[PDB]
Amino acid sequence: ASLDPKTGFPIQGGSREKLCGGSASAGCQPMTQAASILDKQRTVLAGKITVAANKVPVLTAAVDKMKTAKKPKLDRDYVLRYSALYLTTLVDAMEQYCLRDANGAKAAGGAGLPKFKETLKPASSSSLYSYVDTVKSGIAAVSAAAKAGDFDGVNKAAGDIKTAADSFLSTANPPIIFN
Amino acid sequence: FGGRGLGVTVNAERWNGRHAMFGIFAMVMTSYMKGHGLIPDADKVLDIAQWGPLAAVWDGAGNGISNERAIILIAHVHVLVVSVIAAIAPFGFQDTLVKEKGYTPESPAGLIPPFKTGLTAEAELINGRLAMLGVISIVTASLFTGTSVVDTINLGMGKILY
Amino acid sequence: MTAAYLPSILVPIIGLIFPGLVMAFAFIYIEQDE
Amino acid sequence: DMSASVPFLPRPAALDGSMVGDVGFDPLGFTTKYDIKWLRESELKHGRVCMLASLGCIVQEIVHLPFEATSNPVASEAFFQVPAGGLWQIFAGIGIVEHFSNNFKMSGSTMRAPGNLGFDPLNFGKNPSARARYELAEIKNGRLAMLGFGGMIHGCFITGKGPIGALTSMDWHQS
Amino acid sequence: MISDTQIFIALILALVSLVLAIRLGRALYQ
Amino acid sequence: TKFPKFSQALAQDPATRRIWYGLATAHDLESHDGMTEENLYQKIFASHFGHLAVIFLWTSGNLFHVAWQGNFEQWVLNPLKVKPIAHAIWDPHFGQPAVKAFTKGGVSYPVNIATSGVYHWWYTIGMRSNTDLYAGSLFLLFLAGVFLFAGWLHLQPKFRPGLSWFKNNESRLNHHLSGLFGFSSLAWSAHLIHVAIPEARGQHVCWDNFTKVAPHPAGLQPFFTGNWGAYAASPDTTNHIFGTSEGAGTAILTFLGGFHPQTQALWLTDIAHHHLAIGVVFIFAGHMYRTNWGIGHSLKEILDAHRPPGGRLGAGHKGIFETLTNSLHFQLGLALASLGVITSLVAQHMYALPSYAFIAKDYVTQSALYTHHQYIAGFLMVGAFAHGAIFFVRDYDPEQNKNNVLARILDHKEAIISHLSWVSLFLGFHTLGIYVHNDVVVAFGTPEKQILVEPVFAQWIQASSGKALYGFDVLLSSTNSVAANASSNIWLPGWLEAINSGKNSLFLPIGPGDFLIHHAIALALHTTTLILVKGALDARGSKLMPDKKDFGYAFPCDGPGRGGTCDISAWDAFYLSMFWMLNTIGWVTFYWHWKHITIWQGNAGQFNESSTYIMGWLRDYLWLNSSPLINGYNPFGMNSLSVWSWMFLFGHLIWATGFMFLISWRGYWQELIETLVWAHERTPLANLVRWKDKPVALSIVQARLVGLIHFTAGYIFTYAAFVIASTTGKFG
Amino acid sequence: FSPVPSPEGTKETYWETKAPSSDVLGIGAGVSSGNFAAASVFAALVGGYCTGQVIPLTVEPNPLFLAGSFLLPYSWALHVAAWIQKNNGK
Ligand code: CLA
Ligand code: CLA
Ligand SMILES: CC1=C(C#C/C(C)=C/C=C/C(C)=C/C=C/C=C(C)/C=C/C=C(\C)C#CC2=C(C)C[C@@H](O)CC2(C)C)C(C)(C)C[C@H](O)C1
Ligand SMILES: CC1=CCCC(C)(C)[C@H]1/C=C/C(C)=C/C=C/C(C)=C/C=C/C=C(C)/C=C/C=C(C)/C=C/C1=C(C)CCCC1(C)C
Ligand SMILES: CC1=CCCC(C)(C)[C@H]1/C=C/C(C)=C/C=C/C(C)=C/C=C/C=C(C)/C=C/C=C(C)/C=C/C1=C(C)CCCC1(C)C
Repeated sequence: ASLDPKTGFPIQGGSREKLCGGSASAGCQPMTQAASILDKQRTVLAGKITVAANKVPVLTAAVDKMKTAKKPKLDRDYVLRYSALYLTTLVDAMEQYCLRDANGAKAAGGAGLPKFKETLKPASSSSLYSYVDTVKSGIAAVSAAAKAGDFDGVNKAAGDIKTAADSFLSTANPPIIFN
Repeated sequence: FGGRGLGVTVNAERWNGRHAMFGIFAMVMTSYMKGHGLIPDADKVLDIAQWGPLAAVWDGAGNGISNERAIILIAHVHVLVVSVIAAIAPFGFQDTLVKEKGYTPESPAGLIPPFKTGLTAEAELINGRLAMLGVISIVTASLFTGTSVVDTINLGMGKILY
Repeated sequence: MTAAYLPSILVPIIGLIFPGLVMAFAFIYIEQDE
Repeated sequence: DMSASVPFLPRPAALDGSMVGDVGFDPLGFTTKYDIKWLRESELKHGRVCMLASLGCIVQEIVHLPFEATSNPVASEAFFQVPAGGLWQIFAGIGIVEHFSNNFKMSGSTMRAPGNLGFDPLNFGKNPSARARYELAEIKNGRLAMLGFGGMIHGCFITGKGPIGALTSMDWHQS
Repeated sequence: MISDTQIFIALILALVSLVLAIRLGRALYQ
Repeated sequence: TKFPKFSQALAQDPATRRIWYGLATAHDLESHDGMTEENLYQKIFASHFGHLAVIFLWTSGNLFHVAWQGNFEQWVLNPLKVKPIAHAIWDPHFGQPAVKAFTKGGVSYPVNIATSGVYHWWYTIGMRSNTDLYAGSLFLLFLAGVFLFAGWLHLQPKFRPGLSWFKNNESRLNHHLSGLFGFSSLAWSAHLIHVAIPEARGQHVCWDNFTKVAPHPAGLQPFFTGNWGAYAASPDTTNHIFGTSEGAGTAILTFLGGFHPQTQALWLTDIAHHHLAIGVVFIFAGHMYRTNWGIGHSLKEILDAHRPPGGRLGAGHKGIFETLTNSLHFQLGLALASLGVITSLVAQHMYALPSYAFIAKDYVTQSALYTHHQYIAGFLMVGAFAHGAIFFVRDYDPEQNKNNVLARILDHKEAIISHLSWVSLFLGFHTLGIYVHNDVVVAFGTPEKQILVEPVFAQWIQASSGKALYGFDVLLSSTNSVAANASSNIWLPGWLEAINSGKNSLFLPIGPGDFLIHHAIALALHTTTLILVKGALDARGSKLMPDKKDFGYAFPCDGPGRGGTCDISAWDAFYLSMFWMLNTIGWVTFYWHWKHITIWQGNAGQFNESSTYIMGWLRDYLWLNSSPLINGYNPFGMNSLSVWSWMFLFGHLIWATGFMFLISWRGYWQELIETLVWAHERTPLANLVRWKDKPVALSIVQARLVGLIHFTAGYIFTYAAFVIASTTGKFG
Repeated sequence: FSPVPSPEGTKETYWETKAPSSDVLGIGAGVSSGNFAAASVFAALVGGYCTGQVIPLTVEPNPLFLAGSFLLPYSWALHVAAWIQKNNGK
């Protein structure tokens, strides 16, 4: 029913073990599954978003410890290495969910292997692309604060990422597929 | 070796059949038992101060086995001690887990044994195959649906237990 | 730790029952005439 | 002696002329390394899947079941916008059909004429010589449909339309 | 993090390796 | 009565010796009853697949346990401050203080800190999350199964290769050079260019996006134009923060030389260009031999034609082709000697030129990795000479080798063995003599009377590579030299920065203490070689046993006649050289570790003054660094070095127990066992229980093997406990 | 112990004469000693010239001078073949 905070795997059973012939009833058991391959890719992407967003307070809590110290330095390396790893992973996954949400099944491999000439609609024209823009601006803020030495700047910017990612999930309501 | 009734034999088939029927009973029984909260202090985490390092689990919260799990395990320990005593010192009439070495194997049933509705060996073997299949079925259903086995059993039975 | 129950299940089995069974069955194999 | 289709090459030993579909076309010597009964069984099975698949491509683009998750007429993209439980159900069923038809056999075990799986419920092969003509028909349409389905699926990756849609509107005025 | 289901996938595949290891060992033993 | 099914002589022994000997002979398939040459090569083929799967299962477990229980993601954020986790601890014998003492690493559970360096290797090659660590574990689980199935499959009647296949030397060499060595070096170049280098620069590249993410902005267009140097343009800046986009370049193929300034490791673009170049060279090499299309070389033709016309080598290599092809022990010896040298190169070049990011700041990992691979090297080097001895006894035919290089070796074996004897004694008398001179002279309060030889030859070699520390001003150190000017547009600027900073281990400064230990290491290399060469060359016969080849490789003795013949077999020289191999790797690893821990403290002068006498090694290395290790527990508590403190004592115990098998021999023990057999039969309630196998004392050869194993195991466990705990306890 | 296979076209190359038989030269068994000797000097001069032209190596080396530099070691094998052919009367 939701995605595990740290693992990003479908957690709740959804209380759906229906064998139900005739109407499939989206029986979570395989061969009774009503979910498309596209829905399953969407749940994987949403799981990635959950891992990244739950990791966002780790940066917030680490930055708070840094500021509290006897002498404060704002480890630019930690802040950047968080942004290079966790934060970029968030943006790319959010972009991919938008791509599937807008072009449709073509992004699921209908058009073939990922190519330099993607023959589908881009990640734009999505109602949730605005949230991707928020995270992108926040990544820039996180880097800018780290270069400047602003402890408060990193914390606020990470909070902006957390709100934006949570907002993305709520509007999308990603299908929870356990198969 | 393997001529004592061990391996893919009808003796092993019957014995595993009996254990899976008991196991289906035990899974239903624990589903009903923890659904109504009749396992005392089911969430209470055992203290290493009393039980020692066997009680440790390393789950981030509590770092110890829960009391429900320990109680289910002690129930299984009761039937394991019965199991050992019955294997090594069986009853006079009881079917033995191991065999004489020169015993005549029971004839394999096949696709389905003769429908003998009594307390018979045909009924025992049919129901044992069905219970083993049910064990697997319940496991796979719970794994794929994502639900707990206790919940999966309740839903399959129409939420009669809880 | 995820699936934190696994070490408390698998370590006694691997460390006690698994050697207890291979020693038991190896002894039978090395002490049989045929 | 020489190869009927490839005049400069010699005729492969394992062909012998008798076996249906032979124009001496085995340049890369695949018959020396593998049993030709297995190869023909593979060729027939490949061509049969391909005839089904090409027919599937055209007919799916024209018509589809009156349901959502079947609307998309691009074959490749249709594979993804559809319940995957159904798709695996087909995969399992194919596994069943493969077993029974081949009488639960492996590569050596399968060999029985190669490809004669027995699934001809109607009496089309009345005359055995008409059967032979139909055998030549079957392999020629199967070989054609292997290339034909391959062109359809790669058109669909390029054009994103499907077989008849890609043909009717092919962009003459650009690459 | 790794889910328990992911651990169970590894236990399935390592079980498949245990079955193949037995068969290779029995073939070597003759 | 049927356990040694491969040996009817052992399966009819009524003693406990049958169980021991059947286990120890299980893998010697050549000696098993009714073994043909067909079946010997087919069982080896399958058990090579089985070994391969064990290596893939071992690697998947290391990946899985780190993905599951490790702190890889936390370590990746801050790799110099976080200590990598190997796996978690679940031990029900622990007290609660032990559980707390091992709960380091930033986690809530007892864990073992990793000394293997796998965190630094997986980070450098691209791994960033736990989920691709686990994906790699799953792939290796699959690969282990694929190779388990392949092993079973090639034992099936239709898939069992013929001996003609197993002895196709030219086709196997063509494929192993161009495909197994060369193409996979090229494929590893591809991985770095496509994954490792982009992720070192902040850009994630995985299976999901690799086909739509170009390694280079220009992108496979300069390659197909000959504008190859456009791929070296804009290398990573010296301000680059590894793993991130700041300071990052776009180059994928460079020859900068030196170290990345922040990771202190080789550039990833140097490493990718290394593997591209090595891969091309190896693929060309794999086209040398004639297989099926009429170009190439016959290996038999090359060997037959290499007889120098002066006749100094006799018939030369005529008949070596057949000798090497038919003898698997000759093949094994060449492989182990070659492998033994490489694992020693790996140990030497990985501490001086590290490739993994932030390793060489992990002093425990750097020390454990060196110690591990030199010990592997010494074992491989002993095994090569042992299997050369097994070759001469078992597989060498003097009539197919008339006047070869091989036969002429055996014709002057006393010249070889006596000249090893002289050079060992020559090194030993004077190396020990100078050290004892220095000890006595330093003990009497006169350290200025020490004999301190400057190792000028090695210092001149350092200077030839550009080291500006000894004022030699030769070659690369010389500013205006043809050597220095030639490399100036490529690696010279980066290499001179790397070799003239005293902040790494590239060409470490050397003095009299380094001179003395190298001559000790020379003494131990020639003395180990002496025992092994004497074992190989006297294997077939000697003057005591001129028919020694009729008895095999491992036999106890020829009895007390002719003066006594204990340890006369070729196996016994393996046994004796194993002590000298352990001694030499001790001298090597003691030297490496003391030289490094003193440098890592900032006190290289402590090694410089104390290494020239043996009391400096005893008090300033063994005694001084023992204290964190032996205080891992005490009556005042315990800490996480308690396990190494216990392994330390454990190692002293196993080592000393080996002395019992090596000093006391069989006759004493057989007579005790006869008094124990009597007592059991005469004791009531106990004689109801009877042995199936008559209890006997271990054999003469077996006790040598048991004592050697205990000696060796005690040696390893003690040093590993010391080298890890002393380095951990000091952190410097 | 079993027949050791060699590729087809394997011939005997063991020699105890002044020079090996011309068979050790492979595809060059019929080339004259004058032709190897002139090729030997040519490969040495061109190989040395091409090597000399790129001794300060740059990020843009001329690929013909790199390829032409491989003629210097190739010339060593050429004069050995020239000595072999001269002493076989070719
Ligand atoms: C291109 C084709 C090809 C390839 C890839 C292989 C590959 C292999 N063959 Mg060969 N083989 C071939 C063709 C091929 N074969 C042919 C044509 C024949 C018949 C003529 C044979 C006949 C044959 C026999 C009879 C046997 C093999 C064996 C092997 C395996 C060798 C053991 C091993 O893993 O070493 C792997 C070696 C490398 C990866 C290279 C060596 C690397 C060196 C030592 C140093 C590398 C250092 C480098 C820095 C590594 C860093 C590691 C990292 C941690 C940093 C290997 C998988 C043996 C085996 O194990 O059977 C299963 C065996 O018994 N082969
Ligand atoms: C500290 C321990 C130790 C020492 C010093 C030696 C010393 C030696 N071993 Mg032994 N060895 C040892 C342990 C030791 N081994 C162990 C544990 C084993 C395993 C069983 C072996 C196994 C072994 C084998 C198998 C071989 C050696 C060989 C050698 C020689 C190699 C070094 C050399 O050639 O010149 C070094 C020379 C010396 C160290 C001699 C010292 C000079 C003396 C002390 C002069 C002092 C005179 C003085 C006045 C005497 C006073 C007496 C007093 C009563 C008046 C040398 C004699 C090899 C050999 O003999 O080849 C030639 C050989 O083949 N050793
Ligand atoms: C045997 C028998 C019976 C039967 C039967 C059955 C099931 C018979 C069904 C036979 C079928 C399905 C034959 C279909 C063949 C397809 C072909 C030849 C097309 C190739 C593609 C081409 C030319 C193309 C193309 C295209 C390209 C590439 C790009 C596109 O943009 C455009 C374009 C269209 C030009 C049964 C079992 C009932 C019983 C009986 O007792 C015996
Ligand atoms: C030394 C040696 C000797 C002879 C030669 C040799 C062969 C080459 C060599 C090799 C040795 C080798 C290669 C040895 C290899 C040994 C290996 C790979 C052993 C692996 C064991 C894994 C187990 C028991 C996991 C089982 C998981 C289970 C049952 C989970 C199940 C499940 C869970 C809960 C979840 C999913 C559903 C179910 C199914 C219910
Ligand atoms: C016992 C036995 C019986 C018979 C059978 C058997 C198995 C074969 C045998 C075993 C024999 C065994 C076990 C034999 C073991 C043999 C070993 C270990 C040989 C080591 C060889 C190393 C060499 C030649 C290094 C050369 C480096 C050079 C030239 C560097 C040069 C340089 C460069 C390029 C760079 C730097 C500058 C300089 C210095 C100029």
